[PDB]
Amino acid sequence: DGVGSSSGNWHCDSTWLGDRVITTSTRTWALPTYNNHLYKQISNGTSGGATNDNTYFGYSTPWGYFDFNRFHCHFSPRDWQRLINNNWGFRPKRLSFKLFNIQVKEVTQNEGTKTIANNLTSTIQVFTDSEYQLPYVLGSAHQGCLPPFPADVFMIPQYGYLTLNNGSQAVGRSSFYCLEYFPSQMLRTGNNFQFTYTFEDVPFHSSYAHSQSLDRLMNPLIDQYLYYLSRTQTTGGTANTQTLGFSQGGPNTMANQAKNWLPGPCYRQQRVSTTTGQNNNSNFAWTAGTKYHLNGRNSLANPGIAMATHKDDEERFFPSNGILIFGKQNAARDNADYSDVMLTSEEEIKTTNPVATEEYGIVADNLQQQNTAPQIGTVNSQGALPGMVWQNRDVYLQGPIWAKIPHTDGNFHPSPLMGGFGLKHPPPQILIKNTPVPADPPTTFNQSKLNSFITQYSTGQVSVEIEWELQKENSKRWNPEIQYTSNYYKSTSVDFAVNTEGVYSEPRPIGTRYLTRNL
Amino acid sequence: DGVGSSSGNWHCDSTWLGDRVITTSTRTWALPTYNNHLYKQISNGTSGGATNDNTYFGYSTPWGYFDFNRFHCHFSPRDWQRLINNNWGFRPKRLSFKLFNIQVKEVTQNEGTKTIANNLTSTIQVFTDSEYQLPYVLGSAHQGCLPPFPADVFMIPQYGYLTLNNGSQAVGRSSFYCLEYFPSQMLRTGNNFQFTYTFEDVPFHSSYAHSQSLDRLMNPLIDQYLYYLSRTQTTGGTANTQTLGFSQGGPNTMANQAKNWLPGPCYRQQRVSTTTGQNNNSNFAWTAGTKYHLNGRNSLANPGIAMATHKDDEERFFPSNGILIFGKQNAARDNADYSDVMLTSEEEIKTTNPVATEEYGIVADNLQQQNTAPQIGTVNSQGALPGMVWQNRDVYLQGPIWAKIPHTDGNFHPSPLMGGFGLKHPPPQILIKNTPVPADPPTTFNQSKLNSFITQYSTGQVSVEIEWELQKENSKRWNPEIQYTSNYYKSTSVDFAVNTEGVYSEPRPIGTRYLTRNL
Amino acid sequence: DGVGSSSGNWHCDSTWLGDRVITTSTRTWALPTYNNHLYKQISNGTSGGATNDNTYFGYSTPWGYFDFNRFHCHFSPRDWQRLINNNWGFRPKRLSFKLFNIQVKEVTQNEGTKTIANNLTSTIQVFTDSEYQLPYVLGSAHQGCLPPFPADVFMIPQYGYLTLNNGSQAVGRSSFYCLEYFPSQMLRTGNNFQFTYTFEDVPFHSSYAHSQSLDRLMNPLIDQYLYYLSRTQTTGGTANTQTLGFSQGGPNTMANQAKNWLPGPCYRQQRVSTTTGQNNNSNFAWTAGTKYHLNGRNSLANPGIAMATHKDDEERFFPSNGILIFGKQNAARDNADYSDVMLTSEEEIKTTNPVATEEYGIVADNLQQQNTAPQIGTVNSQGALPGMVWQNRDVYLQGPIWAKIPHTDGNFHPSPLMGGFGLKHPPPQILIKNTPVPADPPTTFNQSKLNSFITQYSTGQVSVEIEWELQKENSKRWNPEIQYTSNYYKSTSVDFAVNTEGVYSEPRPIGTRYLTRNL
Ligand code: NA
Ligand code: NA
Ligand code: NA
Repeated sequence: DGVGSSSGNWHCDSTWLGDRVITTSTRTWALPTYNNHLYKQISNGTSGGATNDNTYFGYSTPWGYFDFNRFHCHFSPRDWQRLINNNWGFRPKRLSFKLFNIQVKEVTQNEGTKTIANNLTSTIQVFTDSEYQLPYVLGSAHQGCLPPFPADVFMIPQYGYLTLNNGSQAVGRSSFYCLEYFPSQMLRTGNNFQFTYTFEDVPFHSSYAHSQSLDRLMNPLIDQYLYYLSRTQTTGGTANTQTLGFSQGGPNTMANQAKNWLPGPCYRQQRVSTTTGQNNNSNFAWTAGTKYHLNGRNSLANPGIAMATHKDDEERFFPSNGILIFGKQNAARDNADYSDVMLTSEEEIKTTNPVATEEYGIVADNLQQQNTAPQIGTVNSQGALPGMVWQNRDVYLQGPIWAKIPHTDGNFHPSPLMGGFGLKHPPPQILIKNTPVPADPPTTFNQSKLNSFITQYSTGQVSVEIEWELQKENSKRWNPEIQYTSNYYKSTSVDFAVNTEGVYSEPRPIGTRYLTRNL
Repeated sequence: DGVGSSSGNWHCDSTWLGDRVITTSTRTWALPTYNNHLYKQISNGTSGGATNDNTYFGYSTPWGYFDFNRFHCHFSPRDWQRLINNNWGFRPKRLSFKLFNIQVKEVTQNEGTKTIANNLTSTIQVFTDSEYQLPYVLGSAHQGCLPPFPADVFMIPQYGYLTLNNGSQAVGRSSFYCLEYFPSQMLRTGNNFQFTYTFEDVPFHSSYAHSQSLDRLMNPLIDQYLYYLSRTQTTGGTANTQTLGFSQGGPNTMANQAKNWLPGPCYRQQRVSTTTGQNNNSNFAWTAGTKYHLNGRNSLANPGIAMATHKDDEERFFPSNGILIFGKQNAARDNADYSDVMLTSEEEIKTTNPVATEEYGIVADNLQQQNTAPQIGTVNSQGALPGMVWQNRDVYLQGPIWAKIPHTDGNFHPSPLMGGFGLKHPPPQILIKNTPVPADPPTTFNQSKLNSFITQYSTGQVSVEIEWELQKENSKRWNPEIQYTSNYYKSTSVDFAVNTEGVYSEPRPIGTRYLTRNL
Repeated sequence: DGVGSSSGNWHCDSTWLGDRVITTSTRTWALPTYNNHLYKQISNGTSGGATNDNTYFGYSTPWGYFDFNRFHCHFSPRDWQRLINNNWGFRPKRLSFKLFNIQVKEVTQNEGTKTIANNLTSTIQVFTDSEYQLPYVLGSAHQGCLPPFPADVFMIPQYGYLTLNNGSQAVGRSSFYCLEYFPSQMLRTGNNFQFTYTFEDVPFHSSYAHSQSLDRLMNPLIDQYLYYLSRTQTTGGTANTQTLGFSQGGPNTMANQAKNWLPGPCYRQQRVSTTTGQNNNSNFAWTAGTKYHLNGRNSLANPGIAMATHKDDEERFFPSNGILIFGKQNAARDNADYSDVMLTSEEEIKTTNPVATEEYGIVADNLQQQNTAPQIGTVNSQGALPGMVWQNRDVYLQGPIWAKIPHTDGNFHPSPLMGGFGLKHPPPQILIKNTPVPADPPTTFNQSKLNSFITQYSTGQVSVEIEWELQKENSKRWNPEIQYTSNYYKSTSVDFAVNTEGVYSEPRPIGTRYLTRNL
């Protein structure tokens, strides 16, 4: 381990071995000094115009962190295509992480003149929250992950966290965490860091779409032996009185047939069209938003439980806050136009999951008698019911991979709503920080903590290797399947490539459900 | 294996060994040529009067299939009685299936004169969908199962299936399956077929009724140490003002007592009386029906989640679509009269499950203050809640046995709603078909597929043996239990026997819950 | 491997061992940052004046590459002379490549004042395209190879490639390649790199000229026993009528003699004289150029198939685009004068290959009869014919060595037309790049890829050792052979040496065919 010796090589590749695929990606990173080496209490109350739904109390820290919770951090577009076009499923098995070729640079600023040089003896500090003692900030769809394109140099995100709050104030249970309290490895140029991790057992992601629907599992050609109430009143003319008539469900009465299952849970969202002219002329994104109520404040149930984005022929419709939406390259942070973002679609699950913008179904609302007509009620919120079956939200090339399951007494189907794998012991948080280097101190002793430091930052490479287990497709479907494919005809540029300006871009969201499977 | 040698014997019997009972039944079957040896696209759209709730797209195939998913296919009435009167539970363990004494006959039709003869060299084809690659059509309560009566010769059902559809059209994900794509055993008279299967671990069916109710589990003689808000206002006369009074639940206030559990989930159905005069005079079977909404179309939640058919003393009431209904011998397929069908009753579960035609309970609907009286809301749809306990629908001698659990990311309490055992790997589908035998072809070559075949059908016997594990009763109940019993006094015929015409009939539905068990 | 230790020595030499000769050359190189560390889509359509024949779509990359596909990269002039004056042939067997004594320097630019210093902790990245997954850019006669003169420091070429295009647009099949996707070795000053490679079996290059011609292989002294049609009409005066006369080819009728072979294939090029006055006064270089037509665009067949540059006594003539042409030291890039370039000559193959500017031969063009005189057609394009024999283009001291045979279903005599050895698995491409080193990043996190980098470049030495197998000459020719020789009389400077200015130059092209061989 010396100044003149590399401490690691560039490992970027993918190998397919059978029921496994191993991805490996390396990137060059840059880490500045955050918070001026300080920890700062940050808060936001209800003063000014800040609403109560957005209050918070927490801290910003001088630390940065590595994040690769995004599929494109590991799969190239072509690899993603190889995965989704041929496998009914897949899942993470184990990973290796490495930090190397570290270099700490210090910048001198005198008379407009700026010079940067190495500080051969400075160190960075690194450690993993292997015992999950820090607030788990990963799994919240934050920016700062390794770039999709291998040639892009990225900046390391700053670590910050939240605790309990009451307005802009802290409460008795509010917790303060000092990351310097943890043992951490100190590396100088020449030193490297690495660790291994094994994923817990988790189900394969459903990278397939159903080629059958819950309400169409019977034999088209045979009647049931079971009967259903088919008539409640006579029909012979005008002397119509009450009676009781029963019939057997059959090919023409599939909606009446007795069935064994029920569609998945529902939490109805407001519908909105991509054809603005068809929408009400008001600003309802928030006022008509589907939300949950937690201790006084409201949050969008975004994207909320997995529901079909729209029913047959209505591609223009989508749940106001019930789908993942990515931005196109350079889309504005605020009020970006529809043509600057990319809406995803969980259309593939219409097959088992209720459509996100409609009722779950209908229930009786009273007791009918001869003097009281029967009444019905529309169900727009339907929790788990015995016999329900459903699918989870799909995952995307540019979407999240996993999330830490909250440590609670209970929960229900812990599949992270934004999509992905829910893990009790997810990949550990990897914290990194440039060690503060005092600028000359006074010549006579003083109690005060130093606050004058040499200006510096660090850079180096990072590698992440993940082994994935594949669940091969075993279909007897005779006719060809749907497959993700590149466009055929000429185009100004190549999809999933760089610009004349060297800018890489992801033209569209790529899901995972192309192959089909029976129910 | 020769023309003159039987390839199997008649095995029909039952043996009880302790915590096991083995059923064995053989039947004679007949298989015609279906679809003229062809596969046909079948569809039903929204034209004519066909409603959208009944649209579909699928295929009919030239294949038949064996089905024995009906308890009476294995248990004789007496055996069913032996089972339900002495065991708290039971479940399937393993099975053996066999096809033998196969004979293919061809029929010649010339001048009104019809003759049938053997075609000693023809074959039938058989195979099991052991990898569940075909749409699983069993578990939809279709007719065509082996007959309850051993002497009845039955016809084999034709196999057909459904895929996705949009009206009467197919969509991109629609799948087409060719059963000739699968390896299959070909048998001539003299050949036989057989296979073995083992049921996955599954809970014992609850063949018992609770002799206690969820709201009556306390000691009748002792007060709780816990208190409840008992008074909100003074009582001394007319100067009545707000106050706070607390009391301890006790023998006379069992409805107020603190309890540990909640009744099972609810999805309220409209009530209907068997005394037509008490019903509203309108045709509400469908309009007031309890349904679920899936991709644009509605289906009856039939019979839906398990709920008590009626409360105390109301045997005349039942959920419009919340109970299994069987027909009596020869009941019409359409608009059969009440006296021609047999309604089942889940009355035994009033003990833990909400009554199907009433509310789950009551919740607060606002925040009361001195100027605002408290308001309440009736709950008619209640999904899973921590602390709930419930029972499943009972199974019946003439009811279904199992159903394949849909292949989905999630589900909740996968007990098939029509009743029975939910299995991830249920008994495989057994497909059978008579091999097409060309009638003379032209004398000079022609591209076209032959469409002229010898007319023939097949017949033979089929055996199914299933081993069931019994959960013996261990009750300390002092007084006698309720038991299913034959009627004592004279009758025109014998229940569960044949007619003067040789017709077998099942006079009533026979449940499984006679013995009792504490909560 | 340290900052103060050399990681390799200077190996420049040649050793002759018998049927082998091992060349070894080392050079000092310099590598700048290319494309500002970016990948850029580059294109050229049909707008402005750009013709369709020159359209293209591809990418420029931040990578450089090593190239030594030029004989003078390995053989000194004297060594080349030792080779060509004594061997009938030779070929590459194996090679060793090495990168060492690497130094990365960073340049600071403040107030017109420029300073360069070491960046002891920076790295370069290197890797070989050992599986031929990148577009093979070598073998296209590009500049950037190691210099002929060992003392010259050279600049490393930038890597770029082309894919399919339609005008200036890309198409569906267009491919984008990221070199950071490949595993690569990272070296700091002190680290080194190296690899070994073995050439596939390939024929010896024909470093000889034939001392016999295809049409002169018979015995000068003996008649053939075979006859040929020698007369078609009588000769006795004016009563001349048709007849049939046959004769035996002999010493005076060698042009009529029956022969076993045919001259090599032909693709006639337009002739041009070095005496401008003898040329047509028009600009026909392109309009009269010999070309091939591929998907809408035309390319010069340059130099095209191997054909003799000129026939006897016409050294002044040459195919407009059918010979290799090198420039003299400092010849302009555009419109260089005839006296500034050096034309090569494949004159040695007149012996078997058609002359490049004349017909292949003559064929019948009709069916002659007594009323129809026979007609003939001149053949200017003649593809492979049974019995043909030919020679390939010679190779030159300053010419290319090998080319990768295109991966296609078929091909014919895959000897690269520009000259050299055609290999299915040629020496791998060696890619190199300076790793980007971020200049200080912002102090608060930002999504954007860094675009501010420290200015730097690298330098070091490179070694290439190749082992060549020689095919010794075994001639019984009595009289001396032609040999390449230095001029005898006084001259201003020494051929193949430096200037008074220190500039090395190659005064002339040196072929390989001096010794002779019978057919
Ligand atoms: Na694409
Ligand atoms: Na009876
Ligand atoms: Na010379």
